[PDB]
Amino acid sequence: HHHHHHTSKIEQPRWASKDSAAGAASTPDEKIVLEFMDALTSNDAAKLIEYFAEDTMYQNMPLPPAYGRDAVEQTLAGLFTVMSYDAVETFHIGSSNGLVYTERVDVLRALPTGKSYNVSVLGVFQLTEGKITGWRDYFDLREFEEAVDLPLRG
Amino acid sequence: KIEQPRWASKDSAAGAASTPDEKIVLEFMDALTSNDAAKLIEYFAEDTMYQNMPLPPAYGRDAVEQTLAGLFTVMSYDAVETFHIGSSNGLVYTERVDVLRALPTGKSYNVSVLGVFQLTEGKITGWRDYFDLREFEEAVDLPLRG
Ligand SMILES: [K+]
Ligand SMILES: [K+]
Ligand code: NI
Ligand code: NI
Repeated sequence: HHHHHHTSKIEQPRWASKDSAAGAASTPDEKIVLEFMDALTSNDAAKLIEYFAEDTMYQNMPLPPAYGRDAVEQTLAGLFTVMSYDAVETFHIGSSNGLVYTERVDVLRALPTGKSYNVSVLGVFQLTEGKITGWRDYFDLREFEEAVDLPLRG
Repeated sequence: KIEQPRWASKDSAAGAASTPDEKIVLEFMDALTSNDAAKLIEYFAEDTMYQNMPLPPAYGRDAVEQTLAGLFTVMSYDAVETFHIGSSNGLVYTERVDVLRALPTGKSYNVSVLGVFQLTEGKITGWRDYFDLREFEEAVDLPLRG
């Protein structure tokens, strides 16, 4: 057992829009996506899986994809077994052609080591009838694994 | 050739540029395969930035050009397929696959990338690409982060 290490503060990047509504939901899809982002810090796969359609998918791109609502919940619950969201900060959100995009920072804690890290993420959300039919998050896995001593690949 | 993943939107418009910022970004994408930092830097505003996120950022057009030239000394783009392009509030986003070849080993690899571009008056004031560096390094045997 390891004590909970220091949760680093979420800083506003130089390149982040200063006060514009680049961070605000402009469409109903974007508002859903922003609400999903708020739901992440609950660390509850039950709460999260309700946003998804049956025909959906989910992939953290350095890790294997999950296709289908059933595989998505297995993957979400799986990650919540070793990892926990402490904060999600969304700098830029936008949408075209049925896709939402979020440039954000995820503050994660690795349960087994007690350590914490701020992951720079760009993610894309596919919506249909108000439901998430795809979610892909792009980020560097090695820098996260090494910062919190939690290798996830394989 | 690059195969299209099953998760790609089947909306016929999601790959095409919809606004003029997006057309610029798509043309810049096409220009990446020139592997020419001095040519690529033309799309950038004076007050700009650039960061492949697993690597350090480059602030200012001059750093941006030198960072592109440094990368172009060990790798080259062979192809860039953009699956999705979208835009809001002056930022443009691209879900794409970059086929990158490592010059010291000759091996290539298909990198899954989601990029964001900030554009003012058709000038790139920001470019950030998100992707996993280690699987690329391992595939082509070219370390870039220690
Ligand atoms: K917005
Ligand atoms: K489009
Ligand atoms: Ni131990
Ligand atoms: Ni300890």
